[PDB]
Amino acid sequence: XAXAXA
Amino acid sequence: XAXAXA
Amino acid sequence: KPAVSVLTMFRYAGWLDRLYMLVGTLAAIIHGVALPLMMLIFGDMTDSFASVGQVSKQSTQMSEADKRAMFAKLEEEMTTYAYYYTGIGAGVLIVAYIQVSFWCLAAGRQIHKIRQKFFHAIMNQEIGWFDVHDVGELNTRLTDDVSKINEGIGDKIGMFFQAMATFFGGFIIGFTRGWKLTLVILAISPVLGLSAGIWAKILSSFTDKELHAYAKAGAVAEEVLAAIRTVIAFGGQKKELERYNNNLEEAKRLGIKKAITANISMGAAFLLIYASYALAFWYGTSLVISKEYSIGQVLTVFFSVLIGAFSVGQASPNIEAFANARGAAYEVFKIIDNKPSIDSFSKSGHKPDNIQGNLEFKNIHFSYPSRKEVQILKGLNLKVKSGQTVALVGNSGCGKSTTVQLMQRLYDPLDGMVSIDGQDIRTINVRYLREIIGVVSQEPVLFATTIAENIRYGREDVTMDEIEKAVKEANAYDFIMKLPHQFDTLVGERGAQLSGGQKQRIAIARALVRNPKILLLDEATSALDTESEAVVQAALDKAREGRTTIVIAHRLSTVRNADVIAGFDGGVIVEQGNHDELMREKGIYFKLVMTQTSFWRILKLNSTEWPYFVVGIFCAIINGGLQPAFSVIFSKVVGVFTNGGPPETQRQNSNLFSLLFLILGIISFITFFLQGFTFGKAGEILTKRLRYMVFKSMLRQDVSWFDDPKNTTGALTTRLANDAAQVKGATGSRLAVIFQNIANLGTGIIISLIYGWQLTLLLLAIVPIIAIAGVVEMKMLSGQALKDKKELEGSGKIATEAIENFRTVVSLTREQKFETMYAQSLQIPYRNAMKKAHVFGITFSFTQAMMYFSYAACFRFGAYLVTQQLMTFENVLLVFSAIVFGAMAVGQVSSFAPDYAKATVSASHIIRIIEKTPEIDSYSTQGLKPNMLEGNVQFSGVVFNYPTRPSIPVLQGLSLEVKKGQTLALVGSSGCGKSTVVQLLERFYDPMAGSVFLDGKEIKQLNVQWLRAQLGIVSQEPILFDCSIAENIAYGDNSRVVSYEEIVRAAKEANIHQFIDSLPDKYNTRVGDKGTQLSGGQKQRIAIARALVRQPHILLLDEATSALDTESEKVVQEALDKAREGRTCIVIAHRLSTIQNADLIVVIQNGKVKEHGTHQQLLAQKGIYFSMVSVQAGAKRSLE
Repeated sequence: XAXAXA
Repeated sequence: XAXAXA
Repeated sequence: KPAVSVLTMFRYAGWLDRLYMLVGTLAAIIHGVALPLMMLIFGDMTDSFASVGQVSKQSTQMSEADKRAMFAKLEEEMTTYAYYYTGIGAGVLIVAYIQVSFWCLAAGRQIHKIRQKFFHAIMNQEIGWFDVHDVGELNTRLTDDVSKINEGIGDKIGMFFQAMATFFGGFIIGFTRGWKLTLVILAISPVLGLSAGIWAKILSSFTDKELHAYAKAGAVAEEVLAAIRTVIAFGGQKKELERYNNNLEEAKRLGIKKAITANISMGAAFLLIYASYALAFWYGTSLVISKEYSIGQVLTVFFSVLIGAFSVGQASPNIEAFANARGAAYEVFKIIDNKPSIDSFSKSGHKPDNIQGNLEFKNIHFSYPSRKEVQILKGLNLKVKSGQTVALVGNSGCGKSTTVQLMQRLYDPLDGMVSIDGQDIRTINVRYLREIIGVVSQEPVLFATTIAENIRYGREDVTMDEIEKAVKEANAYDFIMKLPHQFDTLVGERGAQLSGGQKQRIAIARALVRNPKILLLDEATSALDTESEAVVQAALDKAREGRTTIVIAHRLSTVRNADVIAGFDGGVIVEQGNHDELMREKGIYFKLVMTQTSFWRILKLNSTEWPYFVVGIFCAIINGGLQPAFSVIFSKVVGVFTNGGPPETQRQNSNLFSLLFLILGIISFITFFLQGFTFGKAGEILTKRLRYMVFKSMLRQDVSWFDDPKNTTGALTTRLANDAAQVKGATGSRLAVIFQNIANLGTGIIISLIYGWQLTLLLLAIVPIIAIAGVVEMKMLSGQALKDKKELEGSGKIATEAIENFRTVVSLTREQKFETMYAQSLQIPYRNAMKKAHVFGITFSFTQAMMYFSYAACFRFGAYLVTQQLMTFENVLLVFSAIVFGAMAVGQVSSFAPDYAKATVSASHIIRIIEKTPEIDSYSTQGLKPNMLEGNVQFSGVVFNYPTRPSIPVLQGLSLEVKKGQTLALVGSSGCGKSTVVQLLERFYDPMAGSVFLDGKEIKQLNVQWLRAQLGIVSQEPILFDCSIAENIAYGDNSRVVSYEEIVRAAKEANIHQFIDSLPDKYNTRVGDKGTQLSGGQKQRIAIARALVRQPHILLLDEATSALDTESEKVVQEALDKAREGRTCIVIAHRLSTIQNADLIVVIQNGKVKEHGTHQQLLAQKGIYFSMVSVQAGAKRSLE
């Protein structure tokens, strides 16, 4: 939830 | 992975 | 439990397969390493903006000067990074395709071989191997296990290695960029890992283990709907509904408890995730302020490591996939590796020429593979001369058939030898042996093809001329030629079902094309009509005369012409010789000779609660509004830190964020638990309302509906549980999540849109495309899945045909035929599986490449055009997050789609079942309720056909009259005609024509309940519900509670009191098999008690003594006899000796009363009743 995947 | 971020 | 070696499983992969697997797993590992490298550059981007972010704010003096160096740095850097990203995209594209394609190819190529080899091995088994095994299990084992194997060696491996690669690569970059944050996160790793796994377990609850909590109600429901006629008769529907309602009442409470706990759990898990996630980052900032780490490095290691962490979690499932595949491959390969003794696929042994057909069985001991339990053949000696025909006879054991069994070498004998001509049968090739022996069996089988083909299963090479001569020589030519389509007519289990003799003749023709030297006929004449028997017998006789023959049957009409007749006793050959000799012998043969001579209307039902919804939606919208706030912070955390300028103010600002970062967390515990609790409690209540309204309406329906084969107790309870279980899921969590997700994307998109100008408008062009591109892929996956299931369904169908009838095909050989047909069947799915790999790869790579290319357009437009303007990085980082997670939230919309569909299909039935109304409803308060006690019964011109079977009428113009206080005995030839009276008086049905009265009023206009309230019904096998026997006796009268002394009196009248006072619990004892067991006598006496506790004016005894014996009949008959004589009565009981005292006896014939009158009058007359009595009476004397 930023940019990777979270 | 549930919903918050994992 | 049992498993397989890793190298043995892949034994069918060679040459190109291993190569595919290598290049595939290689490309997979590349694909795996690809992602964490993406997060690596992402830190370098941060450093670029960070270097300028600090210097830009550090000036506060010159402006234009910052328009030169900064923009150049961003130019070169951003261009480099974008170039790299674009570089990654093509890579992931190619390697993805390579990976999935190659692995799928390998899988298909192998599985094909697996199937072929396996089926071959199946066909290669000797009969003894089949005798000990279930064929259905074996075929299903084929079709399913090969599929498991397919799932195992499939692309799952590529995914596994790719995951392992992301894991290693992620942790490599993580460690190398810095050691501390990794270890810290490795302290975080167990914490979070423990939380997420539990969360997933909580979500999966919808599958049915649910019985443990619910089944208490299901038990009531089942015994009720099983007893439906009894509860109908005694009209205890309100009570049963009450009980069910109470059980539901408990169920819902347990439900809301589970809801509370589960919601708390999920919330807590989310909190732990939040807290750890934030904590690690706070420590990160704490490390950046020390200038030990760069702000971007923190991101890089954080995300790389977390990626690496979850890779395991998503890696694990593929292990189980490969794991299950080995275990499945075990039992499969076991059959393929198994080498039999008999073979018959072998080319070996002698193939003798000019066989005269001199057969001898020498000292043969044998047993089938029931083994030591029974030995059927003890020793033996038999010869049959060339050209002769021997007939085997026996009383039982079918040791006769054993010889025909052994002569085909289906089994090799325990001891002894069977010798065709001079040579041991085992020296000669099996196939040739089978081909030199023709066989005709009691039950002929015909595979499904044209007649020609079935005749062609005699020999693969043949012409219609030979078929013609073959069937004509079997005299089957006429019968088939009269048939349409000529030789091309269809035969089998489905379609064109023919006469047994004709099928037998076709079989004889098929056997005749075989042109065998040896002929084995086993009871082929037996189990067939006498007329066609001679027709087929002519053929059988004509099938001989060129051959030596061993024949076995139960009909001695065909034996006389035999050259030698052979009797058996206990497996021991005894009598042999010509007929006259055996008759002169006066032995076993002579003995046998002498012996044989849009529905929102359901949403309107949930509208019962106006609240509990608005709460959850408002809360879930606030949660939806709370979700992107997480992204806004993370943006400004890295944003202010990037935009920091003077450092002094940063530390405090980053620390106040990480606080707030958690603050949305704790508040997320409140909102998540709420929207889960409100929707949960709302789910368990309507489940009570629905099941209560469903069950109720199910007791409304009459017997006509319950007699329906479409509706059975199990099917009703299933329909009862499922739909109510299903509608809850649609009105449940899913909806809340959807609202949460649209609120999420909505707030996210508002924020993103108002912050980034056209930055967001851009993404909204990209994101819905990759999402829709994600859904369409799943659609193609299901399409190819369904289409593939249809093709192998055809190849599995020819397998079932082969292995079910197998014992026949082995006799005819031509297993190679089924090998070939099976192969040709498989060939189509094979070429299909080749295209599968081509498609699975493209759709995968396209979806990956699009996500990577999308990520390029992100920072490229975020940089350049946007960043050359005054628009800033912190907003860019915000928008990407917000939008993309809005999307990944939208994904759950697609994921949750099928639930509403299933729930709609399940919600379709549940309204219909309520809205259905009966012909006779027990609930209506209408009807007369007469004031006059005394009953009579008038049956007049009644005609009745059961709604289930409107073919053979049970009643035609039946007419009866019985006054009060006198017994009406009812005798009949047979059928429900005797019972239908009792059924119609209870008014389970209204007759087709005619009418029935009681006090002279027509019951049809009478109140149903009041009608049934006056009746004393007692059935054959009385069903008692589980509860106090006093409650089973008190079941006789409802709407009022029965007194103790009353049920005592009723128990005294029924003569059951001997038991009730004898028991330890007495009247409070439990019966119905849950707590106690009783015999039929006690149960019946109880039925009598509940019958006469009602104080009916009409007793109805339906074959009460049906199941019973000895003194029980006496005492129960005593009770029943005592029960009547004070009331109107109709007794259909099958003991006519007990009817000898009756006021009126009535003999029923074909639905019309035939004879009627008092006993001595019907006895004075000589007719049906006299015969009825005469046959059963004195039979006791015959018994003496």
